Amino acid sequence: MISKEYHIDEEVGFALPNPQENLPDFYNDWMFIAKHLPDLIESGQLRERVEKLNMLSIDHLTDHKSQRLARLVLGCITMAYVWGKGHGDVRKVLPRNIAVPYCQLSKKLELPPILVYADCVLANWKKKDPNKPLTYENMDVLFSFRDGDCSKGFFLVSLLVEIAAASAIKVIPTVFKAMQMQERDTLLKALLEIASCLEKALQVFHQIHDHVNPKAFFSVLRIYLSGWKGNPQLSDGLVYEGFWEDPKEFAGGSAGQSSVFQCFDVLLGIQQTAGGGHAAQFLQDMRRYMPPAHRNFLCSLESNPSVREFVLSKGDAGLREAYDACVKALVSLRSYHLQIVTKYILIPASQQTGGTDLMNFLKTVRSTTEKSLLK
Ligand code: HEM
Ligand SMILES: CC(=O)NCCSc1nonc1/C(=N/O)N[C@H]1Cc2ccc(F)cc21
Repeated sequence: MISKEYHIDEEVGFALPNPQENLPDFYNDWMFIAKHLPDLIESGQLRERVEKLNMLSIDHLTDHKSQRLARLVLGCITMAYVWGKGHGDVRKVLPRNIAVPYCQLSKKLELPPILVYADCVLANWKKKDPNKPLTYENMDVLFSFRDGDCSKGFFLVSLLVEIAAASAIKVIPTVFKAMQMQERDTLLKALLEIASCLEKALQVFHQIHDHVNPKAFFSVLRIYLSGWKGNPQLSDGLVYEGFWEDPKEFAGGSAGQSSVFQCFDVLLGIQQTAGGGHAAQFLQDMRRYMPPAHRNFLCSLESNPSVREFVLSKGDAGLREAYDACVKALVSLRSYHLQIVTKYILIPASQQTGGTDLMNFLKTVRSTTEKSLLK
């Protein structure tokens, strides 16, 4: 079993299990704004209401779940304040009374002061009925931006792919213990289970089409998840007033900030973060947007002996085929992901070189996965 320090749940994996919905009464002013972003943004009163906040201390966020909720709350409020109605008028300064506590909490959790995948997917959910299982119909998100923004479909399908992958993650200690104890049969079984689970994760991905509309994502939801690293709208980044004097750059939310695909890249010896290209650079930089416990886990998998080199050294077709099934499952996820990028970015953008450059980046990562096949 995985060590408690890494914050990996048996059921939900890298997701925060049963995350908090309500903060203490102390932070009701934060909560009212974040719960009513659709109306507040539409009516153009969000920014005024953010500006008229008092600075609330982060000391009354006592445990990890409450601190994670606060990040999600302040994260969503921050994106609403920056992007406004999502029509091009941007705020270049985040006000003192929200920026300071958001930055203090962010330093405490070792995350950047911007909404990340870990906020808006991994901590942004609940069960409708606690006695029923983790399915779309029994689940809801905690926070959305605009009416018709498809954020429930968008965040929960990502979460459900994330949860599907958790079943493979709990096998990882079996993989390594089987290698050191020279348990061939155990290792093969473990690889066939990981492949099975990553194949299941692809079928969960199919649900995106049912619950997320292309126009709604591209025209609205993508605007609010946008960051301010290399963004012409905020050339120099965002001024976090009273915490830093100069404006800081931070990347927007992405499932590239997921620890799932990186975890199995590392496990399988798919050297994605090697080579020194844009792919490698991006994927390593994205680890800074993961929770510290999760990047520590990825660091620990890299420190372990190579599964790839173990399977190559044995002259064992069954193990090679079980290993290739895991790699091929990752290739399939990435192949399917490209089709989603086509539907959800490329076509809406055309209806409105970067598009070619984007697809070639993703194809490079997939090509590096494909190259790790043994036969
Ligand atoms: C509306 C649907 C989606 C769109 C339009 C989309 C788009 C993109 C884009 C443009 C990138 C390149 C990185 C960047 O520009 O920051 C990317 C990377 C990535 N995406 Fe998505 N994505 C979607 C859904 C998902 C989902 C649900 C997952 C799985 C949870 C996922 C997994 C990944 C991963 C792991 C990367 C990093 C590159 C890699 O490892 O292949 N994406 N995505
Ligand atoms: C918002 C923006 O422009 N980000 C930089 C470009 S990457 C991107 N865009 O939009 N979606 C992206 C995605 N990249 O893996 N997966 C989707 C799935 C998901 C969950 C949370 C999130 F916050 C994003 C996503």
